[PDB]
This record gives sequence, C-alpha cells and structure tokens, in this order.
Amino acid sequence: MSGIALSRLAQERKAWRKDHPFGFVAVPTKNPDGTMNLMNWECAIPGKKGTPWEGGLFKLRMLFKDDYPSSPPKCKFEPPLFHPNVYPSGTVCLSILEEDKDWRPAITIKQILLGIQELLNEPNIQDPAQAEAYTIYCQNRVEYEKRVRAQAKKFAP
Amino acid sequence: MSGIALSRLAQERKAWRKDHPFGFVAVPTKNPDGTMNLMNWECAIPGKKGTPWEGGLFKLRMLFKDDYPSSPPKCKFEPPLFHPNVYPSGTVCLSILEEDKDWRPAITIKQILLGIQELLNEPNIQDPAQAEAYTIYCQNRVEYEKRVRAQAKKFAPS
Amino acid sequence: AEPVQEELSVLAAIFCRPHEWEVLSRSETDGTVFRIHTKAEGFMPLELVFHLPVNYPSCLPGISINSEQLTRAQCVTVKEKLLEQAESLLSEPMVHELVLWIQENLRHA
Repeated sequence: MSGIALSRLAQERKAWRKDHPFGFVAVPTKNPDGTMNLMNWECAIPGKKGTPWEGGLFKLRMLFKDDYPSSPPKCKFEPPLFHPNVYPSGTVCLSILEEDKDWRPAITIKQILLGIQELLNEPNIQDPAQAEAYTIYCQNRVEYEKRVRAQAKKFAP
Repeated sequence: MSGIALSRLAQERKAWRKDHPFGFVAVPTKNPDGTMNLMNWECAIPGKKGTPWEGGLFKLRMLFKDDYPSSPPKCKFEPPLFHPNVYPSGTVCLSILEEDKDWRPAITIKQILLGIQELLNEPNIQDPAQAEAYTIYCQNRVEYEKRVRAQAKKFAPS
Repeated sequence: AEPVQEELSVLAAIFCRPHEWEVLSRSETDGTVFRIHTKAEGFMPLELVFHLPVNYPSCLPGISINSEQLTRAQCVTVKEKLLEQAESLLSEPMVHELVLWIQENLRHA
C-alpha cells in the first residue's frame, strides 16, 4: 500500500515547487544511498505578521504512514515549541491531523501547514497538550505573548 | 479563563466521549457567541433498574468554578426534583460534592453522575436538603415512593 | 541540474521494487540514461528507457519501449507519442508524469 502513498507525496512535491505560500518550506529528506524519502519531510512555517509570532520561522517534521493519504501525517515541531496545542515532544494537536476526526485524503500538505500557521495565533481551548503554555495563555496573556515574542526572536535568521 | 479548569474539563470531555455509562449524557453548553462553554454542562441521569426511579431521564446542570478541580462542581437539577437530599433549587447535597468532605480533584464527571444516580434510590438520612420530601421519606415511605413513581413517569423521555 | 536530480531521486524512491529502476549511464556530456519497468495491463509489462540530455527538461528526452507481451509495431507509435505531452510537460520534469500516464493507458480511449 506504499505505491499510492509514494505517488501521492510525489503529487504533493512538484505542485509545491510550482506554487506554494510565501515563507513556507516543505522538503522531503534525502537518504544516504542517494534515494528520496517522501514519507519524511522537513518543513518550516513562518509566523503571521501583526502577531507576536512575527519575524519567526518555526521548523517541523512531517511523517507519513504507509496507508497515506487515508491517514494523516504526524507533525512534530523540532525544536518543540511553546504553544498550548503543542506537546512537550513537539507533536501538534490538531483536529484535521487525526483520522477519526476531520482528516480527509483530499487534504493537501499546503492545507495542513496553513492550518497549523492559523493555529499558532489561535490556540484551541479544547486541546490542551502543554501544561505551561496553556495555563499561562489562560492566566496572563501579556506574559504569554512575551514568551511568544522571545521564542520568535530565537528562531529568526 | 481558568487554565487549570479548562484543561481538566477538556480532558473530561474527551474521556466521556470515548467511554461513558449507558443512558447518561454529559455535553458542554453553548455560549451566546456560539462557542463551547466547558464551565457549564448539560447532563442527564437515567434511573437504575430494580428501582422506583426508572423510565425516568432526569436532567441536571453541572457548573464549575474557576478553581476546579480544587472545588467540586455544583450539580443542580433543572427542573428541581422531589428528593430528601436535593435542595429546592435542584442542587444536589452529596459528601463528594463538598470540598471540606469527600471531594477529591481526581473524581471524574462520570463518577459524579454515577454517585448522584446512586443517591436517587438511596437517600442519606444525615443530609436533609428538602424538608417535606425528607419527612415523608422517614415516616411514610409508601407515599414517598408513590410520588417518586409519579415523578419518574413524568420525566420519561419520548 | 537541481530540478533534474530531484526528479531522478524521486523516481528512484517511487519505485522500491527489486528490478524497477537503474541508471544505465551518467556523464557531464550526453547526460543520464536510465531504465524503468512499470506494469499496467488488466485486459486487452513495460520497459521504458529514458535519456536525459543536459538540456532536459528544456529539451526532449530520448525514449524507447520494450514490452514483448505487447507487439513492436506499437512501440514506434507509442514512442512517437509518449513524445506528445512530453512536449506539453516541457520545460519541467515530466518523466514521473509520463510513467503514470501510461499504466492508465495503452493508447486506450
């Protein structure tokens, strides 16, 4: 069942290179032998501007199962981020990234990355994944945005 | 916006959706905005069978303070019920629903609803919350259960 | 060239057979020659040998079809026509597209 997947990831790639949103990165990693790993991607998401996430470029890895595209990718921030919906392991907690929920095989890698970027400044109250970020986000948002700006500055080239 | 509260409540929600007792309902209410209010829940408890309280589905609202889960939730029957341990406002008088008593932060919404359901056919003599229901329950239980069955039939769903 | 070598890598990945894919030759001049067998038929078995000169994809690739479950007379039609949307997908890595274009297709429909 890897054929439909490797092909699909391959439809994702050239469409991405031909046209993709500005400041976004999505690149399949490369094997030591000299082949291409389509099941594993190194991606980057830019912070929206007018926000505390601004000037920031935040790196995440995308992993695809063999039954892709009927299963969603596993999206993990490396390094892990300070966000209410991001686990200490860097895993992203999103509704469209889980199969029994709002995942569709029609969902593009672009749509995923955009949804996560949207999630950056719009945390979901119903998906606590990180204790510190969630609690501070609710309690004192000024201080929360303080942390976000420091983190954004840390990942600005 | 209480972080500790909303976090715990969101996991209570997902745990309830994954597994919960049959005939029980626990759904967060909807805000005027159209968002989800985790601090306010609309719940329903079915009567256990082997008892006078059945065929009845009794609706109760669960309300959480900002210091939840350090305080127990306030469980209030709407509409108010005829029970020795239920206040005229429909508030439930239970030991696990009291901070200075047997409330623990580890207690789940599921456990609470089950405990209240237990309280329905097993009133506590040491906790009078409604005077008439209590007195009738102690002295003339025949009329008490008559009223209970009439109420149970009255609150039977469609 | 970056687009080309990325295409080569992707093709080498898409196929994880045993005898799928091979690079027949590499050179600064004349470019790269490789072979793929991709399998297709269900009713009424393909070897495709692509040559990528150093001008591809701006230029046309050299192709060749062997498929002795099929006759040979078609291979001239099929090479002189896998050539078409090769001209449509011109200026960009087209190999993957052609490959998956023809297990859809045996000059069908």
